[PDB]
This record gives sequence, structure tokens and C-alpha cells, in this order.
Amino acid sequence: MIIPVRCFSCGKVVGDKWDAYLRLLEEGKQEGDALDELKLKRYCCRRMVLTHVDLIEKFLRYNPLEK
Amino acid sequence: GVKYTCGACAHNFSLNKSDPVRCKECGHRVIYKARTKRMIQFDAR
Amino acid sequence: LAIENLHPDDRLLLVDPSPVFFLRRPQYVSDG
Amino acid sequence: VVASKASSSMLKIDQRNKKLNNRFIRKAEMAAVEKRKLR
Amino acid sequence: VAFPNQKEMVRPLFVFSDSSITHPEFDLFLRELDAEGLSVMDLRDVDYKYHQLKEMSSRS
Amino acid sequence: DDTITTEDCWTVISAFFEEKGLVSQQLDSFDEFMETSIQDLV
Amino acid sequence: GNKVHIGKVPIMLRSKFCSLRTLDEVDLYKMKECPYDMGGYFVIN
Ligand SMILES: [Zn+2]
Ligand SMILES: [Zn+2]
Repeated sequence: MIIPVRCFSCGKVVGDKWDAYLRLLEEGKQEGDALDELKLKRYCCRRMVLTHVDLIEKFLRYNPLEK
Repeated sequence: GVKYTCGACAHNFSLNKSDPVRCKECGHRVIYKARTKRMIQFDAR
Repeated sequence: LAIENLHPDDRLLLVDPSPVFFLRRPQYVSDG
Repeated sequence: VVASKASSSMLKIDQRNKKLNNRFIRKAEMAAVEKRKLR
Repeated sequence: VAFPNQKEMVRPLFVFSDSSITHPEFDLFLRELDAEGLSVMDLRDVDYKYHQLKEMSSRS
Repeated sequence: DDTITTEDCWTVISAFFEEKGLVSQQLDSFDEFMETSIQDLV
Repeated sequence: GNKVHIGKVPIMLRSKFCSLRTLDEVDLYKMKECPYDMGGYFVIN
């Protein structure tokens, strides 16, 4: 739904690296190189950013219920 | 006495248990109650 | 220019101190 | 629509990745099939 | 609407202010009415207006 | 010409799913029922 | 003798006679419909 704050397995904070990851991918870097540049060594952390699906961008497209 | 919110235009209003269930300005048939004024607390766990 | 435009002999100088068909690059929109 | 910046970036990444996959996977398959043929 | 001293005016609704009428404002309105030679609404008519507004606001 | 690989087969399958969809049979059957079947039943 | 009303036939969603066949992508969100919904079912009661 939205990038988790901590890695499930170990507990490293990965919630502050989603925007940087997208910026790096925008510049043409490969996914492995982008994850390496963010200093994500353990594959337990790498799966958190690699396999995250961002669904909040789909929930936000609905008109807000209040105003 | 109790607030309500329209389901389309999100317009706040109130009803007196005798008005027809309808938004006053767009005539929508579906309305929602507003959130309670009580305190809501969560354990952050 | 890129790695392809490099001379083959100079490419041979790039030695690690090939793609495989079953490692896709991840996507987000898929298709259909 | 006025799409958000993150969605536009994701769309660009998806287009690039689709092109790169369509090239590299096809090249690898062509490389493998000829080797399997000559064996 | 119309000021007593001034003439008739057609105005939109938002021109009026939610703030209450002050003592000098009502005094000036009374002085303008006296200058024109007009009177104030009767207390019976004031009650009739109040009942009309209460009926209209609480109507279903 | 040139040989056909697996990726070309997946391109063709992608075209199939782009046109048809996954529930095309339900919608096609209902459209046939509404367009012509009711009139013939009458 | 003219158009006499004989009944009401339920409409399969996303079919040719559904209101969602048109409306593109943007209006599908304003109607609170998921663009991933595929149709093919009826809505009875
Ligand atoms: Zn970890
Ligand atoms: Zn409304």
C-alpha cells in the first residue's frame, strides 16, 4: 500500500528510500545498482524495496469523501 | 441535530429526523454520518 | 556512445575483478 | 488527469524496462537456440 | 433594500455582515427615519417576524 | 525471413489478451442475447 | 398500439447496454468504480 517503515526481517529503516530509489531508476540505473547505491546489502532489505507495489497512488485517485 | 455528508458533492448539513433523506444542494439519495467528537486513541503497535 | 561502441579489444580489457533469459527487469504497469 | 510525479516516473521506468526486456530476452533466446541446434 | 436617507438599492446577499448591529448604527438608522418621517416596526410586528423566522428555520 | 522465438509467442498472447480480455465470453453471450435473441423469442 | 412496457431485464456490467461501457478512465473514478473491475456479473438487490 505504501513503503514499509522498517524491513520485516532485520529492522533496517527502508521507508525513507522510496523516493531516492524512484529517482535513481528514473536516471536509467539498473535495479541492482540502484539498490546498491542506497546501501542495501542484505537481500532481506533488498526484497522490501524491490517487491513493493505502490497502491496508494490508486487509492488517491478517488474523490475525497469530505471537503 | 446530527451532521451528515453527501455522497457526491461532500456537502455538510443536518437533519431533524423528519426531512427526506436527501442532499439539500445536489439531491443525492445517499448520505453519510460525520465522525464522532469523542477522543480516539491508539496504542501505536 | 556506450559499451557497444567500445573497441572489441578494449571491451576485452573490461574484466570483472551475459544476460540470462529467465531474469526479467521488474515492471509496474504489466500489460493487458 | 494531472498524474502525480511518482506515477509519471514509474511509467517512464516501465517503458524503458519493457524495451530493455524485449531486446535482451530475445537476444539471449536467439543465442541459446543456435547452441542447442548445433549440439 | 434602501437606506432611509438614501434611495432604493438592489444588493446581493453577501454584502450583509454576520456581525451584530451596534448602538451607533441603530441610532443613525433612527435619526435617518426621523429625518424622512418614518417610524419603527411595532413590537407586535417584531414578534410576528420572529415567529415567521422560527417557523421557517425549523420547517421540514 | 527470421526465426520465431518464445518472446514473439508472448507478444502474440499479449495481443490476444489486449483484444479479448478474460471475461469476453460472458459479455459476448449477453450482448448476443440482448441484441437479437429477445426479438426472435418474441 | 405503441411501445407497451413488458418488463425489466437485468443488465450485465461492462456489457454493451451498461452505463460503464463508455466513460473512459477518468470518469470511472468519479463514479467510484474500480478500473480493474472486469464486469461480467449482474447486480440483483
Ligand atoms: Zn533487512
Ligand atoms: Zn450533495
